[PDB]
Amino acid sequence: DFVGQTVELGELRLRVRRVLAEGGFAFVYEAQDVGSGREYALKRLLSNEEEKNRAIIQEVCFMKKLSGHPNIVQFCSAASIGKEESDTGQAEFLLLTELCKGQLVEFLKKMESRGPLSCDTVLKIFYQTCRAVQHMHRQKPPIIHRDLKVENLLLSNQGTIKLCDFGSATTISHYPDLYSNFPIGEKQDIWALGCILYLLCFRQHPFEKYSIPPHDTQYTVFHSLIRAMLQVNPEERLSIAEVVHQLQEIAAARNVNPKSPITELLE
Amino acid sequence: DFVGQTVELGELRLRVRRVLAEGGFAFVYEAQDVGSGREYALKRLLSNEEEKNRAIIQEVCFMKKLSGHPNIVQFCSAASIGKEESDTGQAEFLLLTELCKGQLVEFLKKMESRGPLSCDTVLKIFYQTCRAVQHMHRQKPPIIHRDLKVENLLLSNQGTIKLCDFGSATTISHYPDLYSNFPIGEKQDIWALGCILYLLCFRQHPFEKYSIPPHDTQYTVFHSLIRAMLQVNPEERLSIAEVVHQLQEIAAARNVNPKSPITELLE
Ligand SMILES: O=C1NC(=O)c2c1c(-c1ccccc1)cc1[nH]c3ccc(O)cc3c21
Ligand SMILES: O=C1NC(=O)c2c1c(-c1ccccc1)cc1[nH]c3ccc(O)cc3c21
Repeated sequence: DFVGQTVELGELRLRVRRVLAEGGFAFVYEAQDVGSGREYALKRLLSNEEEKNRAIIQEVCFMKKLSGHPNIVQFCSAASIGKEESDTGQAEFLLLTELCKGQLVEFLKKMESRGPLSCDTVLKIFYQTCRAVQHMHRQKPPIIHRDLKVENLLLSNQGTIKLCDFGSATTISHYPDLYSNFPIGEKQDIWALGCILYLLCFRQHPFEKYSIPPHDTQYTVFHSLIRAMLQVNPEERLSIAEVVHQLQEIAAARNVNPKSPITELLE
Repeated sequence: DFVGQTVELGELRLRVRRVLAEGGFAFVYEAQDVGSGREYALKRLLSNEEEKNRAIIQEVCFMKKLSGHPNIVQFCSAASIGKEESDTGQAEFLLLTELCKGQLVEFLKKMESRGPLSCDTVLKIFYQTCRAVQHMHRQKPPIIHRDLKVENLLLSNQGTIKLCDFGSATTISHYPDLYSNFPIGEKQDIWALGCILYLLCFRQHPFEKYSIPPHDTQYTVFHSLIRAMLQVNPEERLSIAEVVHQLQEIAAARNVNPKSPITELLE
């Protein structure tokens, strides 16, 4: 019962059109700036606790830092209203970002009945997702996502993948700006990406030991990258640069621009 | 069975004299540089996991950032050795700091049999501890300790309080260097400090609702600060600047330099 309201956010005046997503912490809404007609995703996060406050501001900071990359949703603005000032009786945080076309799974559902995904489509989806995570892992210190899953991936208005969910992410604070090149979590993200790749090819989750279908002749080109990302030993497991590198070579060999629109999800 | 060993740490060569503290993650040792004869605390942290790696490096970063303050142990150096190179079969992190005289509780035990602590001694111990936490809360972003307890407090060679345990601490990463003055955890630290003050005066923990003794004529000057730090509502609860400010005025009124040595713990 928050839809219908027009909300002030800086110099913006936004009509809350409908509910895109919910869960525990928060809701996300489709919103439209009344005057300019531009559309946005608006996440509204309620807090009664300083621990919630900290998690919420950390998510905003991560979104701010990662913005600008073609495969991360664009951060537009953020703002709050004190609990004394809201009709929740709670602190409200407002986070305004790029409105996407929808969740990637919705589109995968619809493609699915028309049969397996083209190798090329799998390549584009996976590369674009790996580029977004590479962007996080390249930060100083690296930002570890920790909740990579296909359901959280979005498809942008241009048909490219957009990573949006930084509420589980973490890294080192007050990092000095002495020597250190230690893994601090990246490799759990890679495992997660391995599951996504498996899932895109074979349309099930590799766990709940895994198994690439023994006679698969369509996604064979991905098999060794899958196994490499699903090494149980994390030192053996690939880095994101090791995954991206291989994805670039696969792309160059198939004459595919892997950052291009995934127009087959848009038909 | 790590005591006896001489360990290399940069250009330092340190003899591991004995075990000061242990627990889960780690051990802390008394160590002596063979050549210069200077003494240190040496914490050795074992890791088989990237999550442990991250927690460990975060503790080191916090120690680095907070160093220089008279009431935080001084960070001297840090270093690692890969799991392939150690006789644990695990990554080892070495953290070298100021060797203190001992834990504050040891000294409190010994004072205790000689009767209540002077108001002045309570003032010095509490102020000095609050100055260390103020130093954390003043960082940008603020560093939240989250495990303030009297057992973790140390007494320095000069007779002043030294805070050392930053393994539970946290704050916001990739903080932008837009507006925000939200509590993110400070107030739970203040509650913890309130318990410490109560404990120093009345030699028991206020919980496991609390109760300042109804006829106390010795620590009356602290009573309203206690209640103020133990507000159940965290917006009502004082900030560290609000606590330190009052402690300065109490000190000025009793003609006490509250940062001076606590020479009565040293008799
Ligand atoms: O930024 C977003 N743009 C979006 O379109 C979007 C966003 C987010 C989102 C927004 C802020 C933080 C985390 C997720 C969640 C979202 N769940 C969604 C569910 C359906 C949908 O069409 C879009 C989103 C969505
Ligand atoms: O830095 C320290 N100097 C110390 O004297 C010290 C330190 C620490 C410590 C060191 C690194 C990280 C966290 C705690 C723990 C410690 N437990 C201790 C227990 C007894 C003691 O006499 C000293 C310490 C001690």
